[PDB]
Amino acid sequence: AVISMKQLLEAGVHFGHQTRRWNPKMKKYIFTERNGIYIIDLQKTVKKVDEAYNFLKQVSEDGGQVLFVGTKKQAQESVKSEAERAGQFYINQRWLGGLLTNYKTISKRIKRISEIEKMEEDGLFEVLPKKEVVELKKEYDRLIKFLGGIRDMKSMPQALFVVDPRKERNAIAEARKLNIPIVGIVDTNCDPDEIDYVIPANDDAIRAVKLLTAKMADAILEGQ
RNA sequence: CAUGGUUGUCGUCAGCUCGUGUCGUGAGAUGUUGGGUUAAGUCCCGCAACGAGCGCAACCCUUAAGCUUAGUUGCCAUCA
Repeated sequence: AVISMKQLLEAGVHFGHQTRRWNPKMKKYIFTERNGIYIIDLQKTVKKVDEAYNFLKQVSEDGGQVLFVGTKKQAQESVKSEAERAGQFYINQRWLGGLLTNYKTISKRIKRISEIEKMEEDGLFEVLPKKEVVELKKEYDRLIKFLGGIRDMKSMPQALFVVDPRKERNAIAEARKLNIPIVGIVDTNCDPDEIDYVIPANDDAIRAVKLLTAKMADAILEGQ
């Protein structure tokens, strides 16, 4: 669980935004404010970095899945790696509009990634012309562009770890409607009434993301 | 102007929607808009939509170069 401040504030984590762009409900987590920036109150992280953690560890261990979502350039990588390295899912490109709520339809396009990779592992690109084949090989990269790291999810993920719950808000609307409790990294500048286990931290420094998202895949590795 | 069948027309114009999801108190919207391009809702990219049907194109004829199979009634190079 627990993290040590010194790596926390060496990681970036305590920064924030301009004093103009700020949300009055993250006023409990601020600390001071230097040079137009707000500055976060790590000691409220460090109680909440873990309080997220040993919710993660509990949930991996009863069979849960845990969708990682993050898409802002900082996140797309450090979520694809660490979501892998514990065996969960993730989504890096467009959050396709409507995959949890409209799931029944977006599945069928997650099982047409597999009607196709069974046509080329057998023969059959010979029987079909070049004007019916040049198609089936970039309808394989659209459907893999977006749905790639999710193609082994059959039911709604139990929890969900979101990285920017303002760029991401398309998703949170969907989870908060299916009741899928969210864990997420709020910057300043964002709003915690929609989320369940907020992590008051930074949001732009790549290392700030990966460090924190380092953990939450540790703590599904271990309670497991 | 009680019908069924057949037929012009706008017009070969690029349209006309549906499931499921979301938005809206509702009628409705979205998708179908947007940056581009195309004869073409034709294609890419983006995007609360994700896909699908009828159209569009192509599969059909007849035209413009050849190549094997064939030589009457067609053709007449090399000969009377």
